Amino acid sequence: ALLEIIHYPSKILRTISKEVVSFDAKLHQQLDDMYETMIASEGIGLAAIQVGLPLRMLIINLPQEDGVQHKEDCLEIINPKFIETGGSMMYKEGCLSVPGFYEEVERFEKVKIEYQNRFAEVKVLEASELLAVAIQHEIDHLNGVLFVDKLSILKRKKFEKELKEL
Ligand SMILES: CC(=O)Oc1ccc(/C=C/C(=O)NCCc2ccccc2)cc1OC(C)=O
Ligand SMILES: [Co+2]
Repeated sequence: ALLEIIHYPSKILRTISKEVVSFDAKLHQQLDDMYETMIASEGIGLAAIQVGLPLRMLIINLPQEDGVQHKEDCLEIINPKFIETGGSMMYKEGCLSVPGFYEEVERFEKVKIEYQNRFAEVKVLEASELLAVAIQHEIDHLNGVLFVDKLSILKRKKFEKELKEL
């Protein structure tokens, strides 16, 4: 089922999500609803709090060569934790909870994370570029952080201008 997407400046997006402890049918349905919700709004990443669920889980489904998304490559990361991070790069980001606004944010160009899939299986994943950016962006949501929070002095002003624009 489709779930309501929470938009900035809702205080709900500042929540610190909690670890998932029961990987059951209920959790799986929330993940399915999240995927259905992300696609319907044409996003490539979505954190649980963006739909009102203060849980430490998020999904990422980057499009392939053809430019289309295949539910097969969808990553479901629960209880993530950074093992290592390195480098630095700028990436223009967007967010379903801040529709209509896109701005460059500084991110690590490489990260290694540890997490669990929907079946509680432990995984270790190394990522770079786009995938590494999505991971950092989504994980920020779990800690109540939005990418507009990480904007430089100037860009923050541009955000306010464009915000007043809508
Ligand atoms: C008007 C407009 O274009 O609004 C949108 C803005 C962003 C998005 C999607 C953003 C998104 O998936 N971000 C994932 C996290 C990420 C950040 C940077 C690089 C990789 C991954 C969708 C929109 O469409 C609707 C219908 O709300
Ligand atoms: Co986001």
